[PDB]
Amino acid sequence: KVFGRCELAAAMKRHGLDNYRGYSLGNWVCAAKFESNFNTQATNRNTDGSTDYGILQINSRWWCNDGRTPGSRNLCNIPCSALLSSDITASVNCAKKIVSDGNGMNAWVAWRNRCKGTDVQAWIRGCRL
Repeated sequence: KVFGRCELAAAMKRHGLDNYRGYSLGNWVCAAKFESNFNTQATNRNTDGSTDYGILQINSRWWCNDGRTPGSRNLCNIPCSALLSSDITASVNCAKKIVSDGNGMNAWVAWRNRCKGTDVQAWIRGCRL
């Protein structure tokens, strides 16, 4: 499913993420825009054999099994495919883990490069929240 700016905000909120480990809701909508264009079906192969899954592009070398990445630790305990569903529950649940582990949202290359230190509140401008 391809989310609206505003609908995803609302939903990520509903799901415990507005200030989770201290990241504004914005930080989250941002990361997702630039990571997947609000498209939950999105996948991308890295060089090392691993694949990125869903709205937040969670990686299969650590987080979810997709049953074709070796090194694989499945710290999420979820099949990667789960992360592509129209319900983002699995992805959030997993993201909560990733972001807490130690590196905060730096774990997302795009957040760090394209979101970090910009006025991220701009992403929930307009929203009923």
